[PDB]
Amino acid sequence: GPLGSMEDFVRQCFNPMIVELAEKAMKEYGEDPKIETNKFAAICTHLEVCFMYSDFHFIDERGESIIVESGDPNALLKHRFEIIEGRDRIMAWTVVNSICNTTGVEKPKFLPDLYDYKENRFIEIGVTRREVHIYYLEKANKIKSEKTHIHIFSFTGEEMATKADYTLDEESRARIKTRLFTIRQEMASRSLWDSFRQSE
Ligand SMILES: N#Cc1cccc(-c2c[nH]c(=O)c(O)c2)c1
Ligand SMILES: [Mn+2]
Ligand SMILES: [Mn+2]
Ligand SMILES: [Mn+2]
Repeated sequence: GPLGSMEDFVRQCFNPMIVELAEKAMKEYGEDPKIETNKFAAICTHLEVCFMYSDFHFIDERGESIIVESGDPNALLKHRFEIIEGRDRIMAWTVVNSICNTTGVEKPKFLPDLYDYKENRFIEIGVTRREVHIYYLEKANKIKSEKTHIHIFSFTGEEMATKADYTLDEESRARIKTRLFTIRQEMASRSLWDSFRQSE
């Protein structure tokens, strides 16, 4: 088949808000989306996974964790997750320090991706084109002292999470895996996958 551009794929297959946040992140990282295009797609994918991980999850009027897949959650419901990824540096740390000084949860040394108000911990989300256990170790070694819970997804459906604690129900994680499969399949149809996979 014809070779598409990764740029075209990103703009056509991710929500514009995700794309914009990804562009802003790369600018902050000092990287040009039009040159580091595999990176651009990876950043969009990881941001989307962070959003999907948080989607629909609330803590109810009684303080238990519930899933509300409707458009209207009751106004007394609080979001279960704080989302850290996607914020600029200053705002991301502002949100972290707030959570920390508020919950007593110690300050992480690197920005994590989410905070889970049910499990009372930060989460680092990983998305990898390689085997989950290798990527897991890489994340953990960067994290060192671990308060922060790690959850890794691969494009082929494997997962690895700290202490075999996967946080979410199967259906939620299935949504994420289905989305990753869709991304891979679409990339493949445009002949972008092999390089995207190899570039990690
Ligand atoms: N530059 C760059 C780049 C490329 C691919 C992925 C990421 C990334 C960002 N945040 C994360 O939390 C993460 O787990 C990965 C960053
Ligand atoms: Mn980031
Ligand atoms: Mn992050
Ligand atoms: Mn992450």
